[PDB]
Amino acid sequence: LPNIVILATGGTIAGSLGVDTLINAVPEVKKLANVKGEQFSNMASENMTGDVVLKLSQRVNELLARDDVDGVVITHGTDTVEESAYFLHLTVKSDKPVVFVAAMRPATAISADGPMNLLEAVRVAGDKQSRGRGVMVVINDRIGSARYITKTNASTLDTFRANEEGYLGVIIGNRIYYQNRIDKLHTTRSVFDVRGLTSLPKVDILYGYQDDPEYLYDAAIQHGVKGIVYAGMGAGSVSVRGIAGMRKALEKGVVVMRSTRTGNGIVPPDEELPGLVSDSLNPAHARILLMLALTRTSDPKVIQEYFHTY
Amino acid sequence: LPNIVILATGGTIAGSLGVDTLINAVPEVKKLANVKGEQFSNMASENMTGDVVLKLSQRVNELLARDDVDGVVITHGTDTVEESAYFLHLTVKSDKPVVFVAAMRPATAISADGPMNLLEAVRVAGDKQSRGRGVMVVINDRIGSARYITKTNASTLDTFRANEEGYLGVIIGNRIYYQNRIDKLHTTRSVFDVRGLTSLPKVDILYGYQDDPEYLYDAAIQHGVKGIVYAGMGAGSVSVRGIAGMRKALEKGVVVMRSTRTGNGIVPPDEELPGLVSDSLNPAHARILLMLALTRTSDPKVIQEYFHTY
Amino acid sequence: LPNIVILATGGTIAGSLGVDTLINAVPEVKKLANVKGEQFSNMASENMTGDVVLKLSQRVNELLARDDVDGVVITHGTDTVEESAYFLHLTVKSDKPVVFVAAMRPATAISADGPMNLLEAVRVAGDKQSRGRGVMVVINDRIGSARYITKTNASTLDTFRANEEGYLGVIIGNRIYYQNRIDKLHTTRSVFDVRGLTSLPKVDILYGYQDDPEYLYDAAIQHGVKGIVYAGMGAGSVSVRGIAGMRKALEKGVVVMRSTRTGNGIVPPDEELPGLVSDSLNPAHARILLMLALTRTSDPKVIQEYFHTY
Amino acid sequence: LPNIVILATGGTIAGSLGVDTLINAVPEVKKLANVKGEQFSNMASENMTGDVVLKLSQRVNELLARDDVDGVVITHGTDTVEESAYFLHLTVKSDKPVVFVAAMRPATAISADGPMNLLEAVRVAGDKQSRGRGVMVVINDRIGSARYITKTNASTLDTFRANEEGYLGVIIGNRIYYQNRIDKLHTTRSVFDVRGLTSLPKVDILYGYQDDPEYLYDAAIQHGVKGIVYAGMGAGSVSVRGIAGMRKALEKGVVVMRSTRTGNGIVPPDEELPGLVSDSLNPAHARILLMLALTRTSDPKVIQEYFHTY
Repeated sequence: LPNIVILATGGTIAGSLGVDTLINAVPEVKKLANVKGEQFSNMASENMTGDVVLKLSQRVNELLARDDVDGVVITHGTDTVEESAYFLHLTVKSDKPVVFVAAMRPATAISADGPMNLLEAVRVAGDKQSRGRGVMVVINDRIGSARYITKTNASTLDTFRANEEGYLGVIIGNRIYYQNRIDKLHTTRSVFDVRGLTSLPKVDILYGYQDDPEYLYDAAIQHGVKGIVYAGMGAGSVSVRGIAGMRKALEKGVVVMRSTRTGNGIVPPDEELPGLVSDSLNPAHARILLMLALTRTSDPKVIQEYFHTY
Repeated sequence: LPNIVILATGGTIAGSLGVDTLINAVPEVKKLANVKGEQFSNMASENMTGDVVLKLSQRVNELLARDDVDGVVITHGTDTVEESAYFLHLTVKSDKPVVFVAAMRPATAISADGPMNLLEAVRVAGDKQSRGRGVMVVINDRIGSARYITKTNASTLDTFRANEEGYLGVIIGNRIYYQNRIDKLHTTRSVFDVRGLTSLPKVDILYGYQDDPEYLYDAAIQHGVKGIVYAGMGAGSVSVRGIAGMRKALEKGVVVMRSTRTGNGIVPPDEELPGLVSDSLNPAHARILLMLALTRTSDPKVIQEYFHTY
Repeated sequence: LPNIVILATGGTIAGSLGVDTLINAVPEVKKLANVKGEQFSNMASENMTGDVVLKLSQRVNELLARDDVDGVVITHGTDTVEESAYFLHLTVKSDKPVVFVAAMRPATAISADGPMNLLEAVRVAGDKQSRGRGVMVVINDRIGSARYITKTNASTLDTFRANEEGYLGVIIGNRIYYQNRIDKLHTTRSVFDVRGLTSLPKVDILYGYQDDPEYLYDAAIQHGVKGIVYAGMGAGSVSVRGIAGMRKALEKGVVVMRSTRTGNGIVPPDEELPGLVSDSLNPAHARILLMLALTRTSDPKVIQEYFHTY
Repeated sequence: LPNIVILATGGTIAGSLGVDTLINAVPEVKKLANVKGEQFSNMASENMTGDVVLKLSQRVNELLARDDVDGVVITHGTDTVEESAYFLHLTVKSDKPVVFVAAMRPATAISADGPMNLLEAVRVAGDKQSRGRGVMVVINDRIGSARYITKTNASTLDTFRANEEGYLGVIIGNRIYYQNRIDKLHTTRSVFDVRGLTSLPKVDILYGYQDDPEYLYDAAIQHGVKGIVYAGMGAGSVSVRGIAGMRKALEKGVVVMRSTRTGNGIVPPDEELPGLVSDSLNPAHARILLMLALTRTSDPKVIQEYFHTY
């Protein structure tokens, strides 16, 4: 049996202490692997901070470096699991399976989804075929790449999707079907190393819409953000106001990253406009990447290249 | 043949002034109806402003009250057309068709989509079956409701979609197939009358995400916003910093609307959280409804109901 | 509280007879209404037959004509529920809610979806706002119209979808949100009355695909089918072999309905091809409408209109 | 510049002789590569036969074996392009790009899509990064794997999709963005060799629905089909009739493959039922694979393994 450690970052996703009420809630899990529960942190994912995500990443790198650990499963709130997951997707230097699992319904609710999600997560974490596939998010019978997956619906069980990238694999009838391998850098082939890191750069996200305010750029600049991700209109389009706001930020050495608020797609290069473009990274993902990029360089050209390859 | 007035708000979406380059680029349109072209404004949809959308709404109410006008087609940029169309969805007091048409590829590009989207738009605007359906957005053989449709992809022609609500109808083989009638208030049954208004209450949208800063709330507040739409994590989840920013906003007379960044779904009521909830209006749609709501009242009970019924 | 009759057609979708295991498995249901359980039939939906669906339709018309019955919930297998539900969509002459509920995971499975789907189904059936919406299929927090909904995936819980038409509504946080009203004929406004019928005209579905054989047409014909629904390539495209098979069918009194295997969309009229076109009814829905149509007439002009209006 | 040969299998997809009217319709193509037009065959894809697909596969293998050919582009009707493409996906022993391209609108129609599709196809065919990605189908800015892509809508421009597998890459702003590499065997790592093959086994497809006829199995058996692909209900579910029909076929040495009519998903193994299961192959794909499998063996276990790895 695989040795899999399950790290909890909040309350239980299955069962009625903490990561243990969970490990007991689903017995069948002990047939897939010899599990070990660890309550790494404990809060609503909307309260998950880069500092904790950074600790989580270091903890997991540490665990995976040992031979008595075959893979890691992380229970996490669904709201920002995509942010936390993409962070480790870029900072865990191991081919060992790293699976984030979440639930849309409380563990006490009727037809709660946590129990089946955990089981699937553990199955995927211990399966030999799961190696070297980057960080994954398992829920609702699907396996999504941390780089593509995102919560697309506020409240439905099937919320996680990668509309244009699809899923890596699915788990049907207790069998894992692997469909794709993502064509991007990650985990073992990533330049973002978190060994010795203590904090991350400040990157805020500004929305683009009709009449968007130029003053929020100022506020961001005045609070010393090292980077600004712009959840732009359409393909990162910027209004005159947003442009004056970006030009201003670019003078102060702030890195401007143009993404989209649409939800999917490529924000293509465009020299007529300020900042860099996010490729197919959505705002939440673009922010995690922009931060890690800055722990390496401030060179606009190198960062752009990261965004086209990570 | 129907009398359709084509209103342009930017450059031409068909052909190589402006609204006439457009009307002559697709002669086939003169077969579906008698068209008159009016260049209402001229700028990229990312620079379209509430003040102008306001004038558009009045210009459209004015045209539709005329016996020699059976419907209106409005060419608009794809980036914010959902904002503008929804604005008119709530303010045009007529059952005559109001069809916004856009184009994802430049008029002079290879396989430009504008010619066809315009033809379908005119056909929809002139069809007698199109009456009383609310404002529509026509593009890529589909007819979406202004209340549900949104640009889901940055650069694809099939970008417009209402994942959970579908399309009101479609146009295949030069024929309109009507599938749905939205079960919401709009146009002739809407209480929002902006006849005479010059400016609308200021509403900003703040993003929800790990480490989101309280200071962005302080900034919007200090600049006099009257309402803040929150593109929250998951179902309008708020961090301790966003909650503090929301309470500060409430203590300063700013109305708070909790939406979601996910892109789809329902943000449910939560007695344990501050502010109102957006039902299924995404951030961009929510901002439009809240602005209009604030010209009428600041009563949270009343505004909440608007968001459950419009 | 509403009076809801739960009709079972197979085993229980909730709990560990049959319809009572079900009603006692989800006590919360007794809170939404007063339920009476009736085991109508008992077999897997892949073995559900037109003759039984016919009896179900009459049993449902019978119950709904009673003042002590406010609505009906019908448990059914997921495999052919779209066929059965659409049958009742066209034959139940009542505005009272008729909600089919299914479950993708066995009742005793980990994270079984039946308990919740049943609760939502009962809530939808009993809500006063649910009247006059046509037959509904409730599962996975969604309410799809019997006319558009279809099982799009073999094994996932989110299998039910109407890609182009969306859901009539959804159930989030124990609340129903109604998004659409289908713009089609059904129930109280349907001409299809099957009161008293025992058997329906025989209709087969033949697939369209490279090298498809003419002999399958000969076979259906020789066995006395009255109608052939063609799950064609693309927009009901036919090969020279399928055309020959269709002409043979026409020369033998079999009505030909051209649909599509793609899974979505409109099959448009084509004067240059044989047979009728299915509008946007998929093969399985088309078969149901054609059978019912044939109990009324064989007039192609009339049947074509049914397919554009039901 | 890459040397790319464009093989036409029908009329032109762009422009107003044959593959030449097409090569002239889009000049920009000559900037991406030194192209050579060849009219391989000439008919409506719904009339495409395995014999021709087999010739096409041999022709392309022959072309790719030369150094003066860098990649191949095949214009094809949209109705069965997925069948033809999957065939070469399994029989072209080269890492050289093989791109199938199609158009949904006639080349003379307004906003015809062929011109942009061709250009994108050629770009993808000549780009060095496109090597070893299996056969691809380019249309509507998307790059889909022949193994996953399918026509999901009868008439819309965005019809091609792999709902659960997503696209391999997309082409936005004249730049190719590669997202996934499929995790299946194909082209250079495929055991299906067509060198010397003259014909393919007979495989027909039978639909599964309420009241499905057992006689079509007999008809298929009596016409000597070597294989039967079953577009089953839900997850390849079989009614009593279909089971008697399969048992009958299994006695006569016919290979029974259970797929689904739903459109997506896994048909899982199930020993309680007859035949083999198609994994995530849809009927059209399962038929192409079943035929090629039979040109190698009739062993039920080896064929099943093919279906879980190809």
